Amino acid sequence: GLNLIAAHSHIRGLGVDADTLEPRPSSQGLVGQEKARKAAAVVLEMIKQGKIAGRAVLIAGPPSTGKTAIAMGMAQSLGQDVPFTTLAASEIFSLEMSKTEALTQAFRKSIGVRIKEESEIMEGEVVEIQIDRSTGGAKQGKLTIKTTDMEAIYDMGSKMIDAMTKERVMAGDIISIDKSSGKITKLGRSYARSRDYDAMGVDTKFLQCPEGELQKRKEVVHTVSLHEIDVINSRTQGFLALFSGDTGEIRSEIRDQINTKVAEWKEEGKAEIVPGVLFIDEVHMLDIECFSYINRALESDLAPIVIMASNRGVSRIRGTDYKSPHGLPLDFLDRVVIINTHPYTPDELRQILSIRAQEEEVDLTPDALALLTKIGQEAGLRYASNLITTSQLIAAKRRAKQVGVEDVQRSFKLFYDPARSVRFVQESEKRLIGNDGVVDFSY
Amino acid sequence: TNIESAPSLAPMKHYCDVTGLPAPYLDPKTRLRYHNKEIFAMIRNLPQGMGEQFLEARGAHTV
Ligand SMILES: Nc1ncnc2c1ncn2[C@@H]1O[C@H](COP(=O)(O)OP(=O)(O)O)[C@@H](O)[C@H]1O
Repeated sequence: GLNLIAAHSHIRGLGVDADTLEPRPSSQGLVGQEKARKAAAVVLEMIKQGKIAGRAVLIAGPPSTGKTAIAMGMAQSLGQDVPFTTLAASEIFSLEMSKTEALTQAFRKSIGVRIKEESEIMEGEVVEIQIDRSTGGAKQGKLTIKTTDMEAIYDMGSKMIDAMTKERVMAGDIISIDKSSGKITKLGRSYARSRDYDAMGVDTKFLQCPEGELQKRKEVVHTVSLHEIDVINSRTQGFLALFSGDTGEIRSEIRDQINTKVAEWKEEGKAEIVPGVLFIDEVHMLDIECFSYINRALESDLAPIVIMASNRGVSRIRGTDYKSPHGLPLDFLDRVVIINTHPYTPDELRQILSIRAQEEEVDLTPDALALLTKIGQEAGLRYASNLITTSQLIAAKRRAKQVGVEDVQRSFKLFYDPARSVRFVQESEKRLIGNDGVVDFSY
Repeated sequence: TNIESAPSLAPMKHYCDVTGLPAPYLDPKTRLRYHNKEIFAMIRNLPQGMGEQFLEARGAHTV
């Protein structure tokens, strides 16, 4: 489909025993990281429980240690029931809005208003439409519709006859009508009438006739974020800015009104509030102004849980000239509990490579899997994982049905790991442009 | 004067000719009004003369 195979495609969840929060040694595509997966599951539990507001969790550990994978596993194990917002910290440096506004909108996106509503929908196959159009138009008309269980005839009001003519509704068409709006969606063409559709090309699909009553109440459960309500109220087509962007800085008094109204809907029982998650990937790309805003944004009642990942050691905080762990100021780190990811053992690399060789359509011979495991220890999990794809493509060039050591050796030879890449750089320093701008082009 | 009433101009509500419950549906074949598919199932397999009796209970007829 339109989803291709990607680095996290094998992550199907968090892989944790829901009855105990005990991490299974592997399941759902996660291998090892047990203590981190347990902690992320305790966070997952209190996300679903909703009662706790505005806690920040940092996931800290070396690169390629499963920090994003654990974040993806939580998103896959929350699903649609909870808003999940993913933010690269690079994203808030907008030219449309100040970074605290962008960071506000991200917090607003992570709280859902859940609104439960009903409508009568009428659905069936058009048996015939008569419209007289009596110079003039839309004067009078009759509609016959059937399911497999019933047939009925309707006199149409004139603004419904406009809708029918607007949708060019025809005998044999399977339609739904939402009654209160009066919109008509043509779900398809009935197969029994296929002969009538002489203008439709042979690529046209057909459907069986609907089933049950012509009319029923269908309940829709909308969830709309606080950010969407904020943007809707900004201007006469405010929602149109939810797509194009081009929201301004939304005025604070609009948000404060909306918070009061959402508290009314909660107290009136018309809506539920559904606290989500904001995941800030590589949070160290934020600067000292951002962290100061976050500190008090987390103290709001309508704050999500915030989950964060950092590669960084003791490192220079952006927008200042001093260093702190993770590159995060200690005053912010005071508000944050930290989950650590550790490096993988060779058998865990073997398992992750196996899983990655299941998600990609690749057969590894046992010696090729052993060699990729050895390469994974020497050159890192990510590089050996990129040799999997390379080896399959080389094997297919030699038309092999399974990837052999020869294909992995060709991969290792053709594509350098980071360490050999650095060593190549440390040897080529006269041909590569130095930090001084100096370079020699002669042989 | 003994001439003393006229029809209403309001639109009348629709009730099932069988069970008297409210009727969203009018059957185009027999012109009986019916509540649901269960009553439509009996209407379409009525004994041949019975359809005109359900109409006649509301003074309607085919002729
Ligand atoms: N415990 C694990 N189980 C399964 N796959 C993993 C695990 N850890 C890492 N991976 C995969 O290996 C790659 C690197 O891990 P990633 O989570 O991106 O590390 P980081 O986020 O720290 O850079 C990704 O494709 C990820 O899906």
